[PDB]
Amino acid sequence: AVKIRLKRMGSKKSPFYRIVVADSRSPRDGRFIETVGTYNPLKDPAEVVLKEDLVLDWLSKGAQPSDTVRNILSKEGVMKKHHEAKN
Amino acid sequence: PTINQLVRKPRKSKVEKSDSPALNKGYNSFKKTQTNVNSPQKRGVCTRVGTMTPKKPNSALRKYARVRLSNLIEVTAYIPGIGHNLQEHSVVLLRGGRVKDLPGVRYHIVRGALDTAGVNDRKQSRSKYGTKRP
Amino acid sequence: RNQRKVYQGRVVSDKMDKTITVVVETKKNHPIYGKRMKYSKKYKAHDENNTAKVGDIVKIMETRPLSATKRFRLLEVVEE
Amino acid sequence: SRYTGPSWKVSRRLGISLSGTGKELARRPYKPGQHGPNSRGKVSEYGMQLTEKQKLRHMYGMNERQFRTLFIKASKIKEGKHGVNFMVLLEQRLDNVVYRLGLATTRRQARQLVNHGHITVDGKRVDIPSYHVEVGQVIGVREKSQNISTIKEAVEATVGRPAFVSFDTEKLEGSFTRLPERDELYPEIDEALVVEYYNQ
Amino acid sequence: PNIESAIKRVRTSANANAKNSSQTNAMRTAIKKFEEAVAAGADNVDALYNEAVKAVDMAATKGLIHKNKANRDKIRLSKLA
RNA sequence: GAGAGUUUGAUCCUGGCUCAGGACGAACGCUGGCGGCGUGCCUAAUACAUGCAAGUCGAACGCUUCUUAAGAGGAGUGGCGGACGGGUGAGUAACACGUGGGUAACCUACCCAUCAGAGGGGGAUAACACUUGGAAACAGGUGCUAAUACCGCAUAACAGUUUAUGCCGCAUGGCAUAAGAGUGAAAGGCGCUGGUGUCGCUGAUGGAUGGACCCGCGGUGCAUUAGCUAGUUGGUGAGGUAACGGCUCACCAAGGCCACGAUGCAUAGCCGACCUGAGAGGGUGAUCGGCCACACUGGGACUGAGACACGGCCCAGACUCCUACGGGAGGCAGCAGUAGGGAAUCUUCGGCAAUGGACGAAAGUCUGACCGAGCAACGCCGCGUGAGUGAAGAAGGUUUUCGGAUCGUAAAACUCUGUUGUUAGAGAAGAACAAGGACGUUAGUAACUGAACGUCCCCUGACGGUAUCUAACCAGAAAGCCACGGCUAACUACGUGCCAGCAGCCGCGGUAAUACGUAGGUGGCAAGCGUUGUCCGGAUUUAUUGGGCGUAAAGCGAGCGCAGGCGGUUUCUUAAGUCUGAUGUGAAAGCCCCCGGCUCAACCGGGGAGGGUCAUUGGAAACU
Ligand SMILES: [K+]
Ligand SMILES: [K+]
Ligand SMILES: [K+]
Ligand SMILES: [K+]
Ligand SMILES: [K+]
Ligand SMILES: [K+]
Ligand SMILES: [K+]
Ligand SMILES: [K+]
Ligand SMILES: [K+]
Ligand SMILES: [K+]
Ligand SMILES: [K+]
Ligand SMILES: [K+]
Ligand SMILES: [K+]
Ligand SMILES: [K+]
Ligand SMILES: [K+]
Ligand SMILES: [Mg+2]
Ligand SMILES: [Mg+2]
Ligand SMILES: [Mg+2]
Ligand SMILES: [Mg+2]
Ligand SMILES: [Mg+2]
Ligand SMILES: [Mg+2]
Ligand SMILES: [Mg+2]
Ligand SMILES: [Mg+2]
Ligand SMILES: [Mg+2]
Ligand SMILES: [Mg+2]
Ligand SMILES: [Mg+2]
Ligand SMILES: [Mg+2]
Repeated sequence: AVKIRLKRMGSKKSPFYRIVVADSRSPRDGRFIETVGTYNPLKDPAEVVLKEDLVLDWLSKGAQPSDTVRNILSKEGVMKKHHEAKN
Repeated sequence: PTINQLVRKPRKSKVEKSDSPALNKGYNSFKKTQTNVNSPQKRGVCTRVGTMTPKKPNSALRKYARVRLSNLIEVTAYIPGIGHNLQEHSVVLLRGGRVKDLPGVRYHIVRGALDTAGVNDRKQSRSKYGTKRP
Repeated sequence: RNQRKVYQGRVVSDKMDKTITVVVETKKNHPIYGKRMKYSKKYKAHDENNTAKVGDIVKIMETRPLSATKRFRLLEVVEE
Repeated sequence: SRYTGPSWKVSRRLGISLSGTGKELARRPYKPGQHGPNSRGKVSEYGMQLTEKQKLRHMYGMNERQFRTLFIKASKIKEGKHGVNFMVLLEQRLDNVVYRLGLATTRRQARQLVNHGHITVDGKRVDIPSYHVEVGQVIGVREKSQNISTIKEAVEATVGRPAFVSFDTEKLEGSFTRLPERDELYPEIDEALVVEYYNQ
Repeated sequence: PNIESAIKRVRTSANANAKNSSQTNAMRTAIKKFEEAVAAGADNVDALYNEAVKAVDMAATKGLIHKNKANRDKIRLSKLA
């Protein structure tokens, strides 16, 4: 299925992540449909940059966030917006 | 040439050839064919060890060895330095490089590699001739 | 609605029934020397009633494969 | 790596005083070696260019590889003369910044201070002598290290601060007010020859 | 096989193949009876027609033949009838 | 967009050779302190010991063994996964790939949303119980046994198809409405109170994703490879496919490709990219990303939404292994590792803590993907191997014109520092979670639990006591390599005597060698240095940009000539080329520009730009 998940980048022991829309079958760092945000856990308040409109459109289209992306979208309130849209 | 002539028969640059061809071809025992592999050095066995006479300007007894390489090609290689321990059936390593004096010698036998002992008493440019720092 | 590629050409073979061979006759610059060269590409187009003859200027629109080589449909006979 | 051999010998080979005192050249101002005292033949154009390049890199105590990379950075700079920009970057090097402020008598001494961490930038330890110091940054001695005879003697002895530096003795803190100018740098060194050398 | 799951799939695929081939042959026999009856001009042609269509649809179900395959077969049978 | 050396007694020209620059998945030789990041079978797609690399679900089902009726096990059946992820590039000169389009000729499990259904029965069979054969592998026999396993019947046509209308396109035709004829399904589990939440089940539709096919254009050598083709080219039917189609078959014709290079041969995965270059170009296709093909060799199909399936099946073949000799078993181009080949490439390591993936309601299980650690100076970057003072200049080396000169402020001596090193203490971020427990809001209910959403409590680190921080002790443990005749920065003494030997090119050595060996000095670079190998440059040395042919290499001995190339002036017209506006695209990462983050740098991250002889559409008509 279509997944919204973290593609790891950066260097050894210095992780960074791009929140990207990708098919669940594709490799973690390989083919992906589209990038939607970034996520740097090394900052005390994990820094997140997000394309909320793109995320909401994909969620409506049926994209399934991973667990960490679900936490990220909850903290950004995107999950609440999607919930309201479903209602 | 006219532009139309060039279209009909385009330019073709000369083909360049290595100065040490024996190092550019490997061997495959299974298929018993030669491969195209670029190697910095190649191992061989001394089929004959002796001396050679230089070209006209020079006169000496230049020490050489006829070596069959790992790819089954026989070549002639020079033995740099003063004195050596090489006999026939000795396993040696060959590097590229011509010897201007000798007619058909294109390779040097690396000193300090495999059976080739370094040059005794060498103290300057020791990395060449393969002698340990004393 | 999406458009299918259409080509203008000259018929060069009609001995085959229900079909024709068309030629495009373009010119392209030689990649190295830049001289304009006569480039000829020919397609096998489907004629419903063998209306077109040899040496006729016609138009053909690409279609689903109609045979082993056919990929085009005859549209008009611009000249005879 | 870091050169550690004699300093006078390097300076007299270059024919100019790296320390700026002229002390090395004062006695025996020949090139080093047994062939020094006797005259030597004239040098070729390649030799002249090499000598100027060596002057710069030995002045700032750098290795050739890092020196070449720094030269390319100066090239990437758009405005002003390429050689002048290159020398300006050489000054902005942290070792020379400390030396200009006068916390050390010699660039070797300044380099050792920086490497051992006695120097701080804006209150933050920086052990990299190669560190690029920008205009306005505050270079200061580590609090623990401020009470060391070495830097104490160096500061009190150093009298002349270049116009482009501003220094405070009590705090042992200095900073570049502006970039050095061509004249403020060493005028003996011809940067054009070095530019041509690396232009090859 | 070297994997327990691989061995299990061998058994299940064998059983499924037996069942699928049996049912597919049943559908083919139904169509075969209808076509022979059509050629002979028999009297139960309509009954055999309905049974052939019924068999084709039941084969489409259970995933013996693709839906397009079933639709083409039904069109073929209708033109024959 | 730099040149230099070398033909000669000297010169100009022509011309080759060689060098100065840069690059590496490099190897070798001498040497070697540390850290960050990255890279590491290029050869034999050679053969592989051993270990692991794909399982999961008890909330689908029935059994079976133990723990004081529990939970923990065991194998069944059944569902999903196994077609992903990982590896290699052998094959392939081809719609394989790149780019730009087309499909009104297509399919799509899981995921989202919508509309419907979810009724009734039936017969089995593993497991199990015995029982035959055997070392086991495993093969059977009989007798039962359940299901979300299987099969019928019932209803469902919104699916498809046919007709009639209406609208529309690009020829076939597309969409909408109505009718009509034939037929098609399912399964229950968990939990609340016959009703019901939720996970499942069946039909149809749309979306998303993935896949399939067709087409324009582009990227190898050879003519000492010129003809090739016979389901071949087309048509008519039939069958087949998800789908169009010689995809297949029967008939009908004789067509089709080819100097715009077919065919054959040789070589080759293609690309983003990477090295080089002023650019045009030349070379490469490692690492990373996309696509493709392959899974011991060859062939075939089964299951499935999806394979003609790396760790599945059948057959054949080559090879290997275990046997009680009866009979069995296997495929590292998965991670390590072994042997072999080679100049040459690593540990048979820790963990699922993070990201991702399979199953499951979930805890959670699995995950040699992936995170880490290990080994190699293999590469790039960073820091050291001490700092200040220190003599008309100690001794010792070297050399002296015996005065001295040089190694040399170098050392010694004095005064400092601890990056590093050792010793001790302190010590992370990476962790977000999920589950679980509290509550609260929306939609639904008759009501609940529950669904979704929101705030709290709690929970978890292999790396690892790692990075990092603090304090104390010691200049103490930490510098080699090449070169010094010209090119080319660097010179003397001995030894040697065309010998030994050196040499990239020119060229040195024949008893006074700055060219050989050593020593002393000096130059270049530095934990590296040098040699070899390969690629681009210089090389205008294949000259499109950008060369030539009287004597340097180069005009066919001459003509006649098909094809092709080129073509006098001018009116109108067309728009193939040509030029141009707008628009779509040229993925991400990478180069380059800006801005941040790592003590700096490498490196990492953010934002741009560029990149096409790209494609659609709209224009102009000077030139061809
Ligand atoms: K199973
Ligand atoms: K000469
Ligand atoms: K020349
Ligand atoms: K499956
Ligand atoms: K294409
Ligand atoms: K046909
Ligand atoms: K290949
Ligand atoms: K194969
Ligand atoms: K498998
Ligand atoms: K995990
Ligand atoms: K396991
Ligand atoms: K020389
Ligand atoms: K030209
Ligand atoms: K003539
Ligand atoms: K035009
Ligand atoms: Mg955090
Ligand atoms: Mg370094
Ligand atoms: Mg390989
Ligand atoms: Mg190949
Ligand atoms: Mg069922
Ligand atoms: Mg050029
Ligand atoms: Mg395997
Ligand atoms: Mg320390
Ligand atoms: Mg010189
Ligand atoms: Mg010498
Ligand atoms: Mg060229
Ligand atoms: Mg001539």
